[PDB]
Amino acid sequence: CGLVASNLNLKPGECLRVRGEVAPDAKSFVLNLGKDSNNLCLHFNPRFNAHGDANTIVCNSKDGGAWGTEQREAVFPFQPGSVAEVCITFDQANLTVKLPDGYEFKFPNRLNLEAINYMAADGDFKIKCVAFD
Amino acid sequence: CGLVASNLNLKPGECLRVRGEVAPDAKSFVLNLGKDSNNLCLHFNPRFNAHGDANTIVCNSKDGGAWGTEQREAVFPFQPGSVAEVCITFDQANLTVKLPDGYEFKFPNRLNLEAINYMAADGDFKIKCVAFD
Ligand SMILES: CO[C@@H]1O[C@H](CO)[C@@H](O)[C@H](O[C@@H]2O[C@H](CO)[C@H](O)[C@H](OS(=O)(=O)O)[C@H]2O)[C@H]1NC(C)=O
Repeated sequence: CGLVASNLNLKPGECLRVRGEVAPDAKSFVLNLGKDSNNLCLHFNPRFNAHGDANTIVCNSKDGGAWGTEQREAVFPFQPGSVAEVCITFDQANLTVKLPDGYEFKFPNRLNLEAINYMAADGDFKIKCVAFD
Repeated sequence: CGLVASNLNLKPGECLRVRGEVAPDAKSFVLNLGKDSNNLCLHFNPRFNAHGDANTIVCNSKDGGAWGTEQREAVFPFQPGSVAEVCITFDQANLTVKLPDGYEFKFPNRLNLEAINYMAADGDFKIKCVAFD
């Protein structure tokens, strides 16, 4: 599928920066973060037009292989056929997803993991560089 | 095991840039490139103080879990307690490895892979940035 990375050992307060390019005719791309594939503290899925959603960011969690309750945001700062950088961090309370443009999204830390060791991109999103700063 | 990456889909003539921090007391580190843990087109192992070797870059291949013929490099452009970057590309003849001070050596591609989809880092070398030019 798309890029998968393990043993990131990302601790709270630390910054995970991902730069990638969006497909010209993109429907949906996702960035998954957590312990492994079945334990996602952050399912970041901007939907241009997929699953009945149009220009909407759908965030969710997964614990023990089971999806949590979807959270949906108002603004949709992503554009098809472009480069998008995302900076990700987390506390004991929230996952924080920042964009350079000034957009900042938050998602509740439902899994309360000690660290982020997993990252995947199952969508129309070709990762070009990943920084662990 | 350290940072492991899958589904890289690196085609011939495309660059893989890895920037990281060499530990102050670094003994050795490893960069594994190929299809999986059993199939490596490049085993890149700079040995500062490991296996009786000192300041020697050890290169090898792994095919079907079987190590190929080991090749060592004369020069050693790595200093412990510093930041080093490695740029790796290939064709179906050679792996090209570029080192932090302009040094450049080739390693035979003895697996003839259609693409590199697996990277595994280990040892005294914390990754900071992985790019895919
Ligand atoms: C009731 O079915 C579900 O409806 C919601 C509301 O539109 C859909 O969001 C949901 O689609 C799936 O959402 C999850 C995240 O909650 C994933 O993004 C999944 O994509 S993927 O991981 O397979 O790529 C969406 O298909 C939909 N279906 C399910 C299975 O919950």
